[PDB]
Amino acid sequence: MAEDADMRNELEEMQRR
Amino acid sequence: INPDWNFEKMGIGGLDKEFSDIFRRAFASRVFPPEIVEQMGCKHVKGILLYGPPGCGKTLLARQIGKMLNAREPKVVNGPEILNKYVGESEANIRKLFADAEEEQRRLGANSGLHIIIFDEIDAICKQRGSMAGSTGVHDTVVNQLLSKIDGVEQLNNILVIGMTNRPDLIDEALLRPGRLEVKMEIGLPDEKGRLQILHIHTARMRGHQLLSADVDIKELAVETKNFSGAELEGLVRAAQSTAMNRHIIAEVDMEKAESLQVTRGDFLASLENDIKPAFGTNQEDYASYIMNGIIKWGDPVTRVLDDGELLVQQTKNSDRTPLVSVLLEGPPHSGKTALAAKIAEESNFPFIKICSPDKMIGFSETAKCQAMKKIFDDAYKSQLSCVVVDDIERLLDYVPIGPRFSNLVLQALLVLLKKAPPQGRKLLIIGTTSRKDVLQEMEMLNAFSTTIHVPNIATGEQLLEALELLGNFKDKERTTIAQQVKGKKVWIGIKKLLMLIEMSLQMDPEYRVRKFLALLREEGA
Amino acid sequence: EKMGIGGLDKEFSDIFRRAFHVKGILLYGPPGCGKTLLARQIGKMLNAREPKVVNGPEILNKYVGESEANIRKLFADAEEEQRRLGANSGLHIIIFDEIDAICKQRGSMAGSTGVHDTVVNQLLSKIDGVEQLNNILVIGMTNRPDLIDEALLRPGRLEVKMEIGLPDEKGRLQILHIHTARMRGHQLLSADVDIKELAVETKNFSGAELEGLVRAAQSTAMNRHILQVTRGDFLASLENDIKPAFGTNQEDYASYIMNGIIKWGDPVTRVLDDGELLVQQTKNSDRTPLVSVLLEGPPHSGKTALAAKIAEESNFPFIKICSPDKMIGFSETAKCQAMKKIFDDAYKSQLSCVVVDDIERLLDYVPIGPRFSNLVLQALLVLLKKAPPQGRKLLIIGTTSRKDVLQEMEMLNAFSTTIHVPNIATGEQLLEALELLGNFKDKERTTIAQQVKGKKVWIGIKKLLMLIEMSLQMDPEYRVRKFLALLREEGA
Amino acid sequence: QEDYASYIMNGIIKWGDPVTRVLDDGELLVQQTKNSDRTPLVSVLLEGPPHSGKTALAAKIAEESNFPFIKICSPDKMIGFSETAKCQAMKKIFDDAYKSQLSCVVVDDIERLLDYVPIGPRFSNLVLQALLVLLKKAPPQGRKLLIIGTTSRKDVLQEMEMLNAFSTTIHVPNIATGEQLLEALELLGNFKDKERTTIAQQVKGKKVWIGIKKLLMLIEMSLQMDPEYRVRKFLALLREEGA
Ligand SMILES: Nc1ncnc2c1ncn2[C@@H]1O[C@H](COP(=O)(O)OP(=O)(O)OP(=O)(O)O)[C@@H](O)[C@H]1O
Ligand SMILES: Nc1ncnc2c1ncn2[C@@H]1O[C@H](COP(=O)(O)OP(=O)(O)OP(=O)(O)O)[C@@H](O)[C@H]1O
Ligand SMILES: Nc1ncnc2c1ncn2[C@@H]1O[C@H](COP(=O)(O)OP(=O)(O)OP(=O)(O)O)[C@@H](O)[C@H]1O
Ligand SMILES: Nc1ncnc2c1ncn2[C@@H]1O[C@H](COP(=O)(O)OP(=O)(O)OP(=O)(O)O)[C@@H](O)[C@H]1O
Ligand SMILES: Nc1ncnc2c1ncn2[C@@H]1O[C@H](COP(=O)(O)OP(=O)(O)O)[C@@H](O)[C@H]1O
Repeated sequence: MAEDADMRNELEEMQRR
Repeated sequence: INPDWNFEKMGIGGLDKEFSDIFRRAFASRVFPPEIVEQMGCKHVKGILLYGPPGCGKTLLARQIGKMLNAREPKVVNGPEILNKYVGESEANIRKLFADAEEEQRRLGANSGLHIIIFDEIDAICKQRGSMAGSTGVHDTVVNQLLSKIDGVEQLNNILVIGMTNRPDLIDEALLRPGRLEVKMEIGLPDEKGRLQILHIHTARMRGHQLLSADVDIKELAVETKNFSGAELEGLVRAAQSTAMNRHIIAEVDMEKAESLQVTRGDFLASLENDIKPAFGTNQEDYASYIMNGIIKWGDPVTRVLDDGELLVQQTKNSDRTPLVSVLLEGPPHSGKTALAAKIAEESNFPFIKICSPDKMIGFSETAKCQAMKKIFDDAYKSQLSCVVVDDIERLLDYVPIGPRFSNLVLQALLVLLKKAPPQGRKLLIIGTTSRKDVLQEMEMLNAFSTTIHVPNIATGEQLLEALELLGNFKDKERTTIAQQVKGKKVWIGIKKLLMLIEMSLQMDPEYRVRKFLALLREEGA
Repeated sequence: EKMGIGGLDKEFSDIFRRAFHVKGILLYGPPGCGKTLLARQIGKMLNAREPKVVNGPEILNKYVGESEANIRKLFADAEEEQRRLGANSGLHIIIFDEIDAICKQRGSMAGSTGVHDTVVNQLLSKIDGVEQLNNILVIGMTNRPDLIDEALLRPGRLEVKMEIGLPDEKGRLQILHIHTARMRGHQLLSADVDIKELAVETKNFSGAELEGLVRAAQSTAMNRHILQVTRGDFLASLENDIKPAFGTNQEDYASYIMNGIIKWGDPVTRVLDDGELLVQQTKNSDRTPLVSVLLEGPPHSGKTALAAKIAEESNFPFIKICSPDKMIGFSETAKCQAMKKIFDDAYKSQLSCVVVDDIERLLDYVPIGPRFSNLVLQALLVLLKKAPPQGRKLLIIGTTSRKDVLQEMEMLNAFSTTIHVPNIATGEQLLEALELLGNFKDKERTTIAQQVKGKKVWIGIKKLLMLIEMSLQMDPEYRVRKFLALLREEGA
Repeated sequence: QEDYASYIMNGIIKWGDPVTRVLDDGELLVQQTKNSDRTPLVSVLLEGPPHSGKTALAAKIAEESNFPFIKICSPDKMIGFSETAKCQAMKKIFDDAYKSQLSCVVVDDIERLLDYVPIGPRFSNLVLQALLVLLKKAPPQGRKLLIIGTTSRKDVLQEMEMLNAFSTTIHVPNIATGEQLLEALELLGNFKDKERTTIAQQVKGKKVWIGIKKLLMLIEMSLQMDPEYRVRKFLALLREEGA
């Protein structure tokens, strides 16, 4: 099982010209 | 160049030698003829850290050193605020943290600003390089940027960082070493002397005022207050002033009336009463649950046994060829073994004493029942000197007469911890209770215990009658009715069973108390 | 020439050798050992080239593309100097630190993190793509090689990998010579300084950690509390080493040996000479690759002290002591794990002596309802017999208080040339040992002497040494009577 | 196909009749396998007292056959493993062996593998039954695999009903007679005839029972300062086993 694998992700695009 | 010239050792008491270490590590290389410092060729230190347990004023050092040094005010880091979602920003906040410093390094480099940063709660920001703490995303690894800025290719001799933790070992191996974090030292639970000094600092302003702290006797308060420290210690008076003035503030209506009375004194007995409300980190206050009616001295045996107790105490206190000493006190059931093992501690007056017992753990498997014991004895080793009690060996290592049954890992851990002395210079006392000793003989622990005591139980009426004059609840008429019958009987029974039977027998009837007392006493004995 | 490093000629020559145009130089090992001073020296010693200070994960930007833009801008050599000057030979160098945050196995690791957060592909592909840009050189310093070594290496680009970081038990002298050069040239350092004397306590105390004490020895002399100048004494060094700094020390022993070894009779000399003979048997003989002995005694005579004495008497590279003192609670499987760990350490070392103390409480023996740890027993028993690979040699010495159980379980046969430790033989030995210790004096000795010959005595010295203390505490009048009372209580 | 000097580091000696007596039948049984149509597999014991050197004898038998595929199943590589992974490894070894054309496999220190202790007999029956099935498990194909067991004591195996599953057995007696003892010592070349005369008078008259792996150890233990007087040490050491 290995339950509670809750994870979070980050913005790395920051689309801008 | 030099600090603000107004420090004069303000803010702290109880930590003197560690702040001296701070002088001679941090400020020495700064405060000296700098020509001769060029003659030295030693770069200045950066990277203090403070890994004290909660309380004990680590933060206040981290504030007062900044108050001392004359430079731009230190850029606080109130825990993690560098972290942000957009990757690169978490890593790059630190360059902004160091930019002015390296600017002053490059431009106007010789005599410098000597900027400082506090960098509190490293336990959040730093970890074991991302391997530990689950799967910590690479956002977590800002330690790499920090490392490279503090001791990487480009070097800084103009700034110092400070650290503050409650759990240092969680930090990676890398930072703690010299060049990155030069000095590491705990802030310990202070001794009685330092506790007096700190309490004196908090009370000093009021004592200076004419109308406050009458009859407070801070030295008495110090010897009373055993393990209170730091924040707990000053929170005591932060509650005592309040208890002193609740008398005045309420007179329960809309308006609150204390205006006429500003003569407030903050009396002693308020602080003494106040001691009851705070609870310290170590749950040692509840002695009563073990000793609910204390020890009544009946005959010579208790005297002799406690004399052996103080003998043994002063033995370990004085000698170095026995840094450890180990003894059970054997008795039959219901003979006050636990209590009479607590009283020797109360006589011993050691700093660190703890009672390990199944009463603390009721339904823990043998493994956790071992690791708890391991924690306890590790803390005792961590102290200079201590007294550990193991109550009901028979229960800690489980024991049942039907078949040979017990938990052997408990026993192995306990026996090993008996033979294992503490480190050099430390000392220890360990003492145990059991209602059963033939078992311990069978399983070869009575060897490991250095010596023994056989605590008796009440054997004859010339003991019982004096024990019964003690403990009240009786008078001479019942006593005379008893004395003839008891003298022939020469009863053998234990005190706990006595103290129970007496209460139940007496509950029934004002007249018929003895007719029940002796009637049930016929059962036990003969 | 080697200046500022002072650590080792070995790697300073070996990295350059069979390298020098190479691309991909990588440097790892434990933290320290001047991996930065490598750059700070060689960049200057080479032809006056840009150091190119780079701060590792600084390349990461929130915007797309700027991350790769930085590292393609950074090189500035393949663009022009590949052709310019008619050189076809560059000197530019790029140095990166803490590369682990920059690199991962294939991008999906430690959270399956996104494509623009994890692009190693750019640098994986530059060298092994359009061409091998061989006009420059990269230096990668990783203090944690396990994370990136497994999945970031291709041979020819990154075949180069060299472990670094030995203490250099004589080269640390040369190291600290630099940072003491100015204190020696300037009339600061002491006359009583023996530099080898202060450094030989630094077996595992690494040269990187070996400048904090020097700053502290300068500073304790500087120390003025709440004039005299240039007092750089030697007093500071030993206090600095014992208290402010200890690191990667990983060395704990010689606390089982306590109060020393006292020759209270011929048996002690006998057993020690036998152990000496046996260690010589190990050392000077083939076809005896491992030796295994058990010394039985009754309890409280003392056997772990004897085993540690036999260890410390003989110079070895590898000695380790297995006790439950460290691994209480560690269950039947973790115990054998630790045991095979230290025996593999021995099998790596070229010549070693391991000790096991108190197997009777290591393998969890209890007399009633007899039970023990079958698995650790059966592992230990095969370890006694498992020879190392070849040419290296091993000793395994064991203590216990009970060998009847071992004979019953056939451990005894597997042991080789077992021996017997005695209790205190008689009161003659007892009282001469008392006078050897010096806890008693001749008058009370003579007083004890009255009741010696009438009764023979079988007692262990550990018990004797505990037993004397309570009587010593007791007043001088009731001292000897209590002592003799306990002695007639136990051992009659 | 390792070199297997780790299991034979000193060497193999025919100290007397019994060595040729055993390995004759060993190679005989090998040829029997190689020309067996009925029985694809066989299983032998090299039983004897514990210091007989039976392990080394098994290895010599294997390398004299020179099969393509031969491997060990031993605790020295299977250490600290719980019973289910011990069984898994000693099973996958045979699963790798079945596919080769023909082979011998050897299992050494069956008892230490089986986790046998005599205080109150206990062990892992799991590996036991895993082994009792693998003794008799014929490969699916005609290919032949033989088995070499290296037990230390036999009564317990026949107490667990194991020999009846094994095809056959060998008794490997250790050094029995002082003249054969003396001949092995002469082969090993430690002492000269000068000392050997004293050895001849002292132990030649009375037969002695000693294991050879204990012998070659204790001669090295008495080797130190051998010229003046270590023969008496050797003699007193030998006296307590053999008498
Ligand atoms: N001289 C002193 N010694 C010890 N403690 C003091 C002293 N003077 C004041 N204090 C108290 O110490 C507290 C500081 O808390 P401290 O930082 O020691 O706790 P902490 O658990 O280390 O906090 P954190 O771990 O979150 O940084 C103050 O709230 C203050 O009341
Ligand atoms: N020396 C003593 N004299 C008189 N009373 C005693 C003495 N010691 C303890 N007591 C009384 O005994 C009570 C505590 O009993 P205790 O918990 O020691 O029993 P116990 O040791 O748990 O019994 P058992 O070991 O049979 O389980 C206390 O309330 C106390 O008043
Ligand atoms: N050469 C010696 N002769 C006699 N006693 C010694 C010698 N060397 C050390 N000792 C004593 O032996 C004691 C410790 O012995 P050791 O710890 O090896 O056995 P032990 O663990 O006490 O035995 P057990 O495991 O049966 O309790 C020390 O207190 C020390 O005084
Ligand atoms: N005739 C012989 N045949 C094979 N080996 C011999 C002979 N004579 C001496 N030896 C030696 O005996 C050693 C092998 O011993 P072996 O491994 O059989 O003991 P063991 O059976 O493992 O003991 P235990 O069963 O108690 O583990 C080898 O080192 C080898 O040189
Ligand atoms: N001979 C030496 N060996 C190891 N470290 C040294 C030596 N000489 C100086 N140093 C110190 O080493 C530090 C650089 O070490 P570095 O290689 O960066 O360690 P890490 O690899 O742990 O970051 C410098 O701050 C310097 O004080």
